Amino acid sequence: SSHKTFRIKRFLAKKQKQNRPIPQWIRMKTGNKIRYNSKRRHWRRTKLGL
Amino acid sequence: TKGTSSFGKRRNKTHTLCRRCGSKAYHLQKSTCGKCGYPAKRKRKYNWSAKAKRRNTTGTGRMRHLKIVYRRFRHGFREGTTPK
Amino acid sequence: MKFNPFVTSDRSKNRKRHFNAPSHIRRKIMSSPLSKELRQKYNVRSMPIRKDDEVQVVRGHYKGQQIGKVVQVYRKKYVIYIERVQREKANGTTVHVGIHPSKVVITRLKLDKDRKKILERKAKSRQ
Amino acid sequence: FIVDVKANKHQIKQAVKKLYDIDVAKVNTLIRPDGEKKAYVRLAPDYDALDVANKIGII
Amino acid sequence: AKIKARDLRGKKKEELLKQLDDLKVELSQLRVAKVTGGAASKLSKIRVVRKSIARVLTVINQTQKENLRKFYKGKKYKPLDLRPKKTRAMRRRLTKHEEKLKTKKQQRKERLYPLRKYAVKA
Amino acid sequence: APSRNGMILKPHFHKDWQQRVDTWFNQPARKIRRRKARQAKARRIAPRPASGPIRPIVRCPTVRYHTKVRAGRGFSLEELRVAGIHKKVARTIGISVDPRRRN
RNA sequence: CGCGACCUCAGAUCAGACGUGGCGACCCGCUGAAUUUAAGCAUAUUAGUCAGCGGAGGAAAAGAAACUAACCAGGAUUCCCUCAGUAACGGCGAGUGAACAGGGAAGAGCCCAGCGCCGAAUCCCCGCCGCGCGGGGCGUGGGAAAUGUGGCGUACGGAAG
RNA sequence: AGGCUAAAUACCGGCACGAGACCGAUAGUCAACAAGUACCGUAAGGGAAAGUUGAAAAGAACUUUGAAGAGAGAGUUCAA
RNA sequence: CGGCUACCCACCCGACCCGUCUUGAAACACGGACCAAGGAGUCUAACACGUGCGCGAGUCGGGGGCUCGCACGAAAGCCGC
RNA sequence: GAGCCUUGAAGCCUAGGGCGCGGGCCCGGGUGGAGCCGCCGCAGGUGCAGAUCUUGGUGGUAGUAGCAAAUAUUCAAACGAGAACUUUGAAGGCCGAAGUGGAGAAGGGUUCCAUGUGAACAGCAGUUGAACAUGGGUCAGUCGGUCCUGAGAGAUGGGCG
RNA sequence: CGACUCUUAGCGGUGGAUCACUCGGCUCGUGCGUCGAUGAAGAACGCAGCUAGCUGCGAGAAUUAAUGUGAAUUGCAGGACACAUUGAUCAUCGACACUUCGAACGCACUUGCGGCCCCGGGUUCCUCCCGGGGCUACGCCUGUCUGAGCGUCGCUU
Ligand SMILES: [Mg+2]
Ligand SMILES: [Mg+2]
Ligand SMILES: [Mg+2]
Ligand SMILES: [Mg+2]
Ligand SMILES: [Mg+2]
Ligand SMILES: [Mg+2]
Ligand SMILES: [Mg+2]
Ligand SMILES: [Mg+2]
Ligand SMILES: [Mg+2]
Ligand SMILES: [Mg+2]
Ligand SMILES: [Mg+2]
Ligand SMILES: [Mg+2]
Ligand SMILES: [Mg+2]
Ligand SMILES: [Mg+2]
Ligand SMILES: [Mg+2]
Ligand SMILES: [Mg+2]
Ligand SMILES: [Mg+2]
Ligand SMILES: [Mg+2]
Ligand SMILES: [Mg+2]
Ligand SMILES: [Mg+2]
Ligand SMILES: [Mg+2]
Ligand SMILES: [Mg+2]
Ligand SMILES: [Mg+2]
Ligand SMILES: [Mg+2]
Ligand SMILES: [Mg+2]
Ligand SMILES: [Mg+2]
Ligand SMILES: [Mg+2]
Ligand SMILES: [Mg+2]
Ligand SMILES: [Mg+2]
Ligand SMILES: [Mg+2]
Ligand SMILES: [Mg+2]
Ligand SMILES: [Mg+2]
Ligand SMILES: [Mg+2]
Ligand SMILES: [Mg+2]
Ligand SMILES: [Mg+2]
Ligand SMILES: [Mg+2]
Ligand SMILES: [Mg+2]
Ligand SMILES: [Mg+2]
Ligand SMILES: [Mg+2]
Ligand SMILES: [Mg+2]
Ligand SMILES: [Mg+2]
Ligand SMILES: [Mg+2]
Ligand SMILES: [Mg+2]
Ligand SMILES: [Mg+2]
Ligand SMILES: [Mg+2]
Ligand SMILES: [Mg+2]
Ligand SMILES: [Mg+2]
Ligand SMILES: [Mg+2]
Ligand SMILES: [Mg+2]
Ligand SMILES: [Mg+2]
Ligand SMILES: [Mg+2]
Ligand SMILES: [Mg+2]
Ligand SMILES: [Mg+2]
Ligand SMILES: [Mg+2]
Ligand SMILES: [Mg+2]
Ligand SMILES: [Mg+2]
Ligand SMILES: [Zn+2]
Repeated sequence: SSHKTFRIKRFLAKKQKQNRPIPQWIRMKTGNKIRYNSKRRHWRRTKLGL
Repeated sequence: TKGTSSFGKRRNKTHTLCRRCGSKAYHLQKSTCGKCGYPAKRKRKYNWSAKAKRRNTTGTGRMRHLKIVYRRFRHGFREGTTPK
Repeated sequence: MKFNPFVTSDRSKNRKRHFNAPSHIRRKIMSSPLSKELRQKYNVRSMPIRKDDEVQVVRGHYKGQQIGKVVQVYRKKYVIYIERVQREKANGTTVHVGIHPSKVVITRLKLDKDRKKILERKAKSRQ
Repeated sequence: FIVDVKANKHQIKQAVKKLYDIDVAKVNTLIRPDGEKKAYVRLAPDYDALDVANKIGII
Repeated sequence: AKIKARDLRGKKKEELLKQLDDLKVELSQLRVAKVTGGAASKLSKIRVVRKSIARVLTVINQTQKENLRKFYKGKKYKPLDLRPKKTRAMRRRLTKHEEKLKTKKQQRKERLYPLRKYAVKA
Repeated sequence: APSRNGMILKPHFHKDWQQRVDTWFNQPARKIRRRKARQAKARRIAPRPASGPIRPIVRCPTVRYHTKVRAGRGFSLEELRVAGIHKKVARTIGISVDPRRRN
C-alpha cells in the first residue's frame, strides 16, 4: 500500500535487511560449508505475506 | 467463474500479525488470534495435535531468564561474593 | 582399564569433546614432549607449547636435527607453525606448513614466571 | 543526521544544541525504508553549515 | 592497558562522569569518521572505546548499588531490587525460625520421652 | 476361528493395553537402591539393630493358616501393662506398640 | 435536633502482603464418545479410556478403621508375588472380573471441635531501648483482634481433679 | 458426618551422566548439514531435499587460443 | 596344438509374455517403458501336541534378601527354619 | 584360526581359468585406498519381477507437437567481438479522450534512480530488462491517521456455569 | 564400397547405487528436582571493522565486573605485546545491567490520549507549554482513615 503503519514498515525493514547476498570473506573461513544464501526472497516469486 | 476469475477478487485481508505470538493468526473481524486467542488470558493448547506443542513449548525460543536458573541452581542460588 | 562410572569410553563422545574443546583445554591437548637432556633437568615429561619456545621436529616429512622455532600456535587447528618449516606456493611465495605438536619434541622453553610455577608443580606432583 | 527512532524533533534540537552549540531553525524527520530515522536539521541564518561540517568530520 | 576497572573504583563518582563524557565524545567522533571511506586504522578503536564506556558505567552502577545497600542495611522493608532474587518458590516458604518452632505439647513430649540410644544383644 | 480340538481361551487383551505396559528393566537398579538405603540406615543407626522394633507373637486369623504362628506389628496395651513399662516409653526403648490389637 | 456505642455496609493511587500465567512425562477432581468386537445390531465390549476443562509437588493422592474374618483371630497407608483369569457380572452370548488371607519392601504416629478448670496467663501491629558475620528472632511501653470465646493443660489407646 | 504426616511407589517433560548382540545418510527422531529452516494455505495447519577434495590448499604460478565460458602446455600431491 | 564356456556369426529342429483370479490365459482379461535402493508371516500373553535337557512324587526362586564399591557385574554365586 | 592386509582391506568391472545339478563360490587381470574373512554356536528389521508398490535417475515418442486472440513494419548511423529485437534520426501505422494517456484506493515491499558485468533467469537472441552486484532515494500545525459516533463488537454491577 | 540397425569389449559422459567412515538418532538406567507480579514461557526489533543465516547478547547489546587458568583470536589490515603494573583468549559466573509486546498492569493498542508529585530549562507560577524521574489494572487478606443506614440502643432539643 502507498500508506502503511509503523509496525508493518518495521517488519518490512527486517526483510529488506535480510535480502542480502553472502559476503565473500567467509568462504575462506575454517570449517565453513556455506556456498550460497538459501533464504534470498524475491519480491515477485515468493510473497512474504504481510 | 468459481475459479480463476473469482480468485482475482481477493483484495482484502482477514488476518494480520498477532500481538502475543507474532504469527498471522490474528483475526481482524473477530479480534481474536487463531493460534493463541490473544484476548483470552490463557494460551490455547490442544492434545489433538502433537506438532502444535513442538513449535510452542519451552526450549524452542531464547529463554533469556530460563537459561540462567538452571545454571544458578547447581550452586544452590548463592547471593554472596567470590573471595578477594 | 576404566573404572570411574563418570568418564565415558564412547568414541563419538570422546571425538565430540575433543573437537569442541574450549581454548583453555586446547592448550593442554596441544602438548609436546621434551628432549632427553632437558627431561632429566626439569623432572617433567611433557609441557604445553607457547609462541616463544624453540622446538625440533622428530617425525614427518620436515624432520631432522635442524633446530627450529615456533611462530604461531593455531589452537583452532591443533597445529603449530615453524619459520623454517615452510613450502612454496604456485607463484613462489613462502607459506608455513602445519605439523601437530604431538609429533615434535621441545629443546628450549621460555623461562616465564608462570612457566616456572607449572614446572615446579609438575615436579612436586611427580615426586 | 541519522538518529534513533525514539527521538522526536524536540530531543533532536536539544541534542544538537548541547553537542555542537549551534541554533536550530527546524527539524524534518523521516523513517527510512530500512528502519532508521533521518533528520534534516536547519541551522539559524547566523550559523553556516560549512564550518559545522568541517568541525565535525564531514567536509 | 587503556582503561581498567580496578583503578576506576578508587576515583569518586564526580570524576567518572567527566571521564565518560570525553569518552562518549571520542566514540561519536569515531562513528562520524567511520562513515568516511578512509581512516581504516581507526575503524578498530570503536570496539575498545565502547568496552571502556561499558566498564565505566559498570563501575558507576556498582558504586551506586553498594552505597544503596549500605544505606538500606539493617532496615525493615528494603526495596524489591535490594531484596534477594533466588526464585519465587523460596520467597514464599517459611523461615527457619518458623520451621524450627514447635508447639508446647510437642516440646513437652520430646522433653519427657527423648529418643534413647539402645542395643538389643546381651 | 476355532480349530479341531483345543481349550477355549478368553484372553483379556481387548483393551488398549500396549500404552500401559510395565517392564521391569529397572529391577536391578531398584534392588541396588534398596540395598544402599538399608546399608545407609544401618550405618546411621549402628548402635540400634536393623528392624529395631521388636514384634510380638501373632497367630494367623484364617483356618487355613491358624496352625502356624508368625510375626506381627506391635505389643498390646494389656501386654505392656503386665510387663510393667509405660506405654509411651516403649517406643523410644525400641518396642513397637499396637494399640488396636486386643487380647 | 445533636452526640456516642454496637451491627450490616461502601471508597481510596490508604500501610504491609498474596493469586493470575507457563510447562504439564508422573499425580488429583469432573464428563466423556465413536470407529472395533459381538461374523448382522439396539444391552454389552471398546471405556468409566481418547478428546475437553480445572490444580500442585518432586513426588501427589492415600493413611491411624463407623476395617478384615467367624477360629487358637489379625490390626494405618503405600508397592511387589500369589490368591486368580477365581468368587461374581453378562441378549449368562461375545466378553468383563475383584477382594480377604499369606510372604515380602518400608514401617511414625498424632492434633483439634465438644465436655470442665485456669481474673484472656493468647495473638497481630507500632516505636525507643541491650545483641552477631550475609539479617531475623529474644526482654519494655501503647494501638487493634478476641468473652458470639486466644492459649497451656486434654483426645476414646480414656481423660481431669 | 473434623484435620496433619516421610518411607517403600510412578515419571515418554526438565537439568547432567553412563551404557548398548539397535540404526549407519531412501536406515535412525521430520531434522547427523544456516530443521520445525526453505516452502504451501487467509487461518487452524502441513512440512522437505541436502554428509565425504586433499595427510597438509600445497585450490593449478607462468606461456599461448578464445571477448569470455572453455581448452592446449606447464605446475603441487604417491595419486588431478 | 587343445579349450567347455557369460564373445560374435550361420544353418536344422522345437519354440506365443511373464505374475495371479479361474473348469478354462499368449489372449481382443487385469499390472508391467527401463534401471538402482526400500518392501511384506514379526513380537507379547494364553492353549494343544511333539522333541531335547535336569530333577523326580515331587518340581520351580521368575518375588525379595545376603557377600565387597567395581569396566566386563542390569552378569554370575548363595538362601535351607 | 600365533588368520589375511598400505609390497595393498572392502567395493566395482572383466571375449580369462575352473568347481557345484543348483542356490553360489574360488582364482587371474584392471580400478580402488583401510579394513575383512574361514570354522564352532548364538540372535535377526536377512534373499524380490511384479503389488495402477514408495523414492531417485534415464529412454522411444522426438529435435516431434508447439513458439498463430487484439491491421505493421522499414531505412541510415553510433556504442559494441558479436545487432532485427538496445539507442538516436527519418518514413509508414495503431491506441483516438469509455485510450495502448495522465493520477489515485486495496494489494505488492524496494520492484523507484544511477553505475557495472553478461553463466543462471526473460520460453529465440540481447550491448536490453521489473535479473544480478554496489551505492542512493520517501522532509507536513494548514495531505490523511490520530477526534466523533453509525450498523456492530465489547468489561465491570448482576445472572448462569 | 558406404549409411542405418542389432550383439559384445575398451574408453568417455549423464547418473549417484555398493563399500568404508560418523561432532547424529533410538532404547535402557542413574543423579537432581529448579519458572513468574523482585515481570515466566513465547514473540518483535536491534546489536560485530568488514556480517546474510544459526548460535550468543540488550542501547553497558557477538558482551560488563570478579575468580581460576596462563600468551592469544583468526578470513583479512588494525589493536591493546605490555606481563620485576592490571595479564590476551577460554571456562566458571556469586556482582551490575537486561529495548517493545506478551498473566502484561493508566485507557486502548491505529506507538494516540491522558491524570498526580518532584527535578532542570520557557513570559523565573499556576492557567490543557519542553525534557527527565516515580506512581496511576483486577480480586483478596490484616490494620488505619473517611461516611451511609425510619437496623438496635442511651443521654438530650
Ligand atoms: Mg579439512
Ligand atoms: Mg504464506
Ligand atoms: Mg552413542
Ligand atoms: Mg484353518
Ligand atoms: Mg464383520
Ligand atoms: Mg454395521
Ligand atoms: Mg480396541
Ligand atoms: Mg463403561
Ligand atoms: Mg485425556
Ligand atoms: Mg495453575
Ligand atoms: Mg514447581
Ligand atoms: Mg481414632
Ligand atoms: Mg491358577
Ligand atoms: Mg451392570
Ligand atoms: Mg469370554
Ligand atoms: Mg468395564
Ligand atoms: Mg476421621
Ligand atoms: Mg480424615
Ligand atoms: Mg514416597
Ligand atoms: Mg539390527
Ligand atoms: Mg531426506
Ligand atoms: Mg587470456
Ligand atoms: Mg512373484
Ligand atoms: Mg474372486
Ligand atoms: Mg468365467
Ligand atoms: Mg497367464
Ligand atoms: Mg493381459
Ligand atoms: Mg479392458
Ligand atoms: Mg498397462
Ligand atoms: Mg533389495
Ligand atoms: Mg593404488
Ligand atoms: Mg581415508
Ligand atoms: Mg524384511
Ligand atoms: Mg526392482
Ligand atoms: Mg506403477
Ligand atoms: Mg539424490
Ligand atoms: Mg523423457
Ligand atoms: Mg516443426
Ligand atoms: Mg498468444
Ligand atoms: Mg563497430
Ligand atoms: Mg527506433
Ligand atoms: Mg494514421
Ligand atoms: Mg466518464
Ligand atoms: Mg483507463
Ligand atoms: Mg547491465
Ligand atoms: Mg531467452
Ligand atoms: Mg527499474
Ligand atoms: Mg535485485
Ligand atoms: Mg511551511
Ligand atoms: Mg486533519
Ligand atoms: Mg459479553
Ligand atoms: Mg460476576
Ligand atoms: Mg561406464
Ligand atoms: Mg572481562
Ligand atoms: Mg488489556
Ligand atoms: Mg515520563
Ligand atoms: Zn497469537
